[PDB]
Amino acid sequence: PQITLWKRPLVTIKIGGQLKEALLDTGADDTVLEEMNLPGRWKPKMIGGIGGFIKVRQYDQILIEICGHKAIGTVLVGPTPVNIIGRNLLTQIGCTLNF
Amino acid sequence: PQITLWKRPLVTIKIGGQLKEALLDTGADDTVLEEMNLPGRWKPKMIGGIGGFIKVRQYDQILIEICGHKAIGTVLVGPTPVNIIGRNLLTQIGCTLNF
Ligand SMILES: CCOP(=O)(COc1ccc(C[C@H](NC(=O)O[C@H]2CO[C@H]3OCC[C@H]32)[C@H](O)CN(CC(C)C)S(=O)(=O)c2ccc3c(c2)OCO3)cc1)OCC
Repeated sequence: PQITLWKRPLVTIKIGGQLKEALLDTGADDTVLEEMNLPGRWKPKMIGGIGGFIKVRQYDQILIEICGHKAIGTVLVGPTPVNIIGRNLLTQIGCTLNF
Repeated sequence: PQITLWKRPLVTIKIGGQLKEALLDTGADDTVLEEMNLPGRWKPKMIGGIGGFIKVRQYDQILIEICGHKAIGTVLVGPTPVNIIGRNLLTQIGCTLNF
């Protein structure tokens, strides 16, 4: 679809068998999701933005459905204030910015 | 234009008469620029990101040209990791997300 930016670009996603709301975020290189107990191995990582860094768990090859579009890639899990869909998955659903 | 997301969506902006590089960021409500000298009155403000809150200088009704599209709105200056164009100005230049 076409999403305008008058309001925060929040969409429904499906991950690990669960439905969540998440932000379509062109400023995020990576996808960062709220604390969740996902199965499988993971690696520690730190990611930074305004205000400094947070500690996250990096899971690879995770399937996410974003408004009915499927994507597979790295997902970071940690104490983020909002679920963020970053460029690593936005490219997979063919998301572009248009002005 | 149509901007894909395999690379960071960096664009040239003009503000206070000077050219800078900035990231088009749909997950930012507000536009935040690194420390710079800007003419005009400003007020102290606080803004929160993934890592917590920072102190910024809020400049109101500032002229900013984003890839040759004019916007006039609020610009926050402070210790952001990178210059970010947020929805407050993305909406003025007519930006949407499409997939
Ligand atoms: C419940 C609300 O809590 P909150 O208010 C804060 O919530 C938040 C809302 C949105 C976001 C998304 C973030 N936007 C932002 O910082 O926007 C601010 C300017 O406009 C305002 O509007 C929103 C916040 C204000 C950017 O889009 C993306 N970021 C990178 C940018 C270059 C900075 S990233 O998230 O740092 C990040 C993500 C994935 C990565 C990574 C870094 O590195 C590699 O992978 C963060 C927090 O306070 C809590 C203390």
